[PDB]
Amino acid sequence: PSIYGHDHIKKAILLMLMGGVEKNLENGSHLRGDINILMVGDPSTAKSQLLRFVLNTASLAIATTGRGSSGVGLTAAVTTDRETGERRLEAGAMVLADRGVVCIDEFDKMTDVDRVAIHEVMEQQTVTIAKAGIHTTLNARCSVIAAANPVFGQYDVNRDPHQNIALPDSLLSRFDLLFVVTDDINEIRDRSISEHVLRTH
Amino acid sequence: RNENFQMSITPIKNLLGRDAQNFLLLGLLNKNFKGNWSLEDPSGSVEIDISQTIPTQGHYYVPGCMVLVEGIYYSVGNKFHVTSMT
DNA sequence: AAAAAAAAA
Ligand SMILES: Nc1ncnc2c1ncn2[C@@H]1O[C@H](COP(=O)(O)OP(=O)(O)OP(=O)(O)O)[C@@H](O)[C@H]1O
Ligand SMILES: [Mg+2]
Repeated sequence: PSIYGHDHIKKAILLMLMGGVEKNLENGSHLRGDINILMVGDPSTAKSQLLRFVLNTASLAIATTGRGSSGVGLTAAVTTDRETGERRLEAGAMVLADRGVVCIDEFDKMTDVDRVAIHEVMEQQTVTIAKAGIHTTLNARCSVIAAANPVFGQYDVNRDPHQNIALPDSLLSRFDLLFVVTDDINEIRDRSISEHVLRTH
Repeated sequence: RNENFQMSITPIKNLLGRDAQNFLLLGLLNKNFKGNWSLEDPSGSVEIDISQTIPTQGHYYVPGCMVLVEGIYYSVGNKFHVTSMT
């Protein structure tokens, strides 16, 4: 209730938290069931705050930052147990969020290499680890929500949408909903938002 | 301290974000550098529209005199359309 | 096995 406007964003979040059912067929294999939402906008438009709210209000969620993560360590790791003396896989960040939601910030600032590690998950919702003699497929049926800044400091409404977004189209086609937000300067809205923010403090 | 006034006045600077609403305000009456009629307040200053003003008779409305101004703000420009002055 | 700093391509 402390965020002004963005009503359609709130409706989209509500529909995403309780998305559709998954489908399995004896011949059609598997069909994806949930919704992923990506938002892009110029700075200081209350995206990270909404992300924190979604973290707080969800049944299960994991917070992730683009810069402070490694794709190989995001899915699984190899660690040797001190007691048994053998090496066993340790669950990564996204595997822990099975049947949950993952929020990633600074997505456009996240390394290109690790991006493919995300795309695999967006392909079949399953990660395959084949390293050091372990061959296993781990289920990860989570939904991902991310917010990214345009290539420039501010959004250019006169340019190609592909030009403003640094991410390749291959992964952008996966997201069901794409939202672009801008802080258009208007004195009426400025006064309303100023009154609201002062009321909150 | 007047008995009647306990409606409340509004500072000039608080007129920026609202329009199509009546207001009451007072301040110094004078001419701007451009040559129009303006009201001054410690908060700020606005312009005056006189074309439909009915003044309270019995006074010498002279520049430099405090006047109570009632009218409707318009954010299309900066014109405060005064409906009465006393 | 996995993260982090350095010089050369
Ligand atoms: N509609 C709004 N309602 C309430 N607060 C808002 C609104 N828009 C912006 N803010 C405020 O703007 C500030 C910026 O917050 P935040 O950094 O999370 O925003 P952002 O749009 O995600 O920015 P960035 O691109 O830097 O991550 C916050 O303190 C937030 O309260
Ligand atoms: Mg932010």
